[PDB]
Amino acid sequence: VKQIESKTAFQEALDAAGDKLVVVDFSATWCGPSKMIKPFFHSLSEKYSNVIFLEVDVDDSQDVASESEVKSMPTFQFFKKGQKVGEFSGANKEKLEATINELV
Ligand SMILES: [Cl-]
Ligand SMILES: [Cl-]
Ligand SMILES: [Cl-]
Ligand SMILES: [Cl-]
Repeated sequence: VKQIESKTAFQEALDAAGDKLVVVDFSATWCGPSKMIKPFFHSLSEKYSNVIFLEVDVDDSQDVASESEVKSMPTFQFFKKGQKVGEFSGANKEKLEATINELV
């Protein structure tokens, strides 16, 4: 999992994923559900080696969370070729797995 820290480093890793799906975990260290799903998000990134996993810590990078309109954590946003295709909020491991498999 790549940690994302600015509006430009976000702009950039999207440009770079090529065709791969990109999943973005918006998390906080003080958020119980974010902490719970953190190592699961990491473990998925060991598995879906053809999917790009990024994390935005909303305290570290509030301007990125603000651009992304993220105020509840954890929120997962999904991007394909530069574009946001879907999102959801909550530490829902089944939904996370299912969505990764759904999105083309
Ligand atoms: Cl919380
Ligand atoms: Cl929260
Ligand atoms: Cl919460
Ligand atoms: Cl279910």
